[PDB]
Amino acid sequence: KRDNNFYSVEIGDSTFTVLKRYQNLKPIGSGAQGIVCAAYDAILERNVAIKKLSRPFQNQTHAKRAYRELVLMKCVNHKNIIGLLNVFTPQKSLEEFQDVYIVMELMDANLCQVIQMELDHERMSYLLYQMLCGIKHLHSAGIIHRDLKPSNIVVKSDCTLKILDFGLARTAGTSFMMTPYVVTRYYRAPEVILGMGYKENVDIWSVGCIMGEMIKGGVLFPGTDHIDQWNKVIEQLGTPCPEFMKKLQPTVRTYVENRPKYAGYSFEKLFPDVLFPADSEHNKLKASQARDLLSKMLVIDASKRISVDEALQHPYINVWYDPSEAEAPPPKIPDKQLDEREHTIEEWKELIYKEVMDL
Ligand SMILES: Nc1ncnc2c1ncn2[C@@H]1O[C@H](COP(=O)(O)OP(=O)(O)NP(=O)(O)O)[C@@H](O)[C@H]1O
Ligand SMILES: *[C@@H]1[C@@H](C(=O)OC(C)(C)C)C(=O)[C@@H]2C[C@@]1(C(=O)OC)CC2=C
Ligand SMILES: [Mg+2]
Repeated sequence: KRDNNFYSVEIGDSTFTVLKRYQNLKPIGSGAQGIVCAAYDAILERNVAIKKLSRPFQNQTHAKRAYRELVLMKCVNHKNIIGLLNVFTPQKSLEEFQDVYIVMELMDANLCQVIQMELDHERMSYLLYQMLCGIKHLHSAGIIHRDLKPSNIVVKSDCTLKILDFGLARTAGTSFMMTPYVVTRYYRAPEVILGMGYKENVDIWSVGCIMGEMIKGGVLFPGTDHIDQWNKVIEQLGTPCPEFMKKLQPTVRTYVENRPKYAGYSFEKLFPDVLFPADSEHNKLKASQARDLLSKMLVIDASKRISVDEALQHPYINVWYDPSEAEAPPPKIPDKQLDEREHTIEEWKELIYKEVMDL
C-alpha cells in the first residue's frame, strides 16, 4: 500500500526516496558505496547526512560490506565512531526491497579539509589521540580496518573526530574488485599493498601517513599506481630488511628485491623543524616527540611497528589520555558469524532487510 510518509527527489542521476521529515536534500558526497546527501531532519531539528545504498544484496561483495556497516554502526556507541541516527527502506516488502537509507549526524568537515589548516601540536595530538581511540575500540571487538583514510574521517566544530567506515573486513587487499570508482591507496600499509598477512597495527601505518600529511601539508606516499606507491615508500624510508623480504610471494619478491637499494632518510630530514610549530622550548621538544612517534608508526616491517596501545601511551599523545574514551567496553556484536558467512543473493537480501527492520 502507498505509505504517504515518503517523497522522492532527484539528486544528480539517481533518485532519493526519503521520509518526509528529511527536507532540503543536497548532495555532499559520492563513491563506490552510494550517494550521500545533507538534509534537515524536521523531527530531530538538526542536520543529518543520508546515504543511499542501491541494491546492496546484489552480490556478496556489496552485501558483506553493507551488512557489516549496518550491524556495526548500530551496535557501536563511541565518541570517535560515526553514530546511526536512523535507517529505513522506502520499499514495503522483502519482495520489493531495493534500497537502504542510512541517516547519520552531519559533521562539519572531513579530515582532508582539517589537514589544510595550520595545526599546532595540541590540535594534531588531539586529533591523533581520537583516531587512536576509535581504532582501539574497533580492535577491541576484533574489527581491523585496513583502509583508514582522511576522506573517511570527519570532524565537528567542537573538535570531536569520528571514523566514518569500518574497513576491508576479511577480503584480500590485492584481489580484483569490480568497481568503476577510483580507490585511494596512499594510506594502506605495506602488508596490505604487497598482499601479506597482517595484525592490528596494520592501522598504525595509516595513522602515521595521516600524521605525516598533517605536518607536511601533502600526501606522503602519493603513488600514481601500485608500482609508484611502493617506490615512494622505499625512497623515503629505506629498503626493508631481508627477513621481511622472505615473507613475499615469488613474483612480488623478485620485483621488490630487484628495486634499487635505498638507505632512506632520517625523520629529521623527512620532517624538519621548519614544518612544525617551533618558536619555544615546549614546541621544539614537541617536534622531537612528534618525529619519535612518526619513526615508530612509519615502519615498513609491521613486526617492528608500534601498537595502538603503545601509541596511546607515547608522550606526544598521552597528554590527552582519558580511560573513558581509551578503555571503553568493547562493542558487543550480536551476529557471532559477522564476516564469516557466505550467502546466496536471496539470503543476503533477507539478512539486510531484517537488519533494517530489526526482525
Ligand atoms: N556523516 C557525515 N557527515 C559529514 N560528511 C559526511 C558524512 N558521511 C559522508 N560524508 C561526506 O561524504 C564523503 C565521502 O562519502 P562516504 O560516506 O565515504 O561514502 P562513499 O563516498 O559512498 N564511499 P567512499 O568514498 O569510498 O568512502 C566524505 O569525505 C564526507 O565529506
Ligand atoms: C579543537 C580541536 C581541533 O582540532 O579543532 C579544529 C577546528 C578541528 C582544527 C583540537 O584538536 C583540540 C580541541 C580544540 C577546541 O577548541 O576544543 C574546544 C582545540 C584543541 C587543542
Ligand atoms: Mg566511505
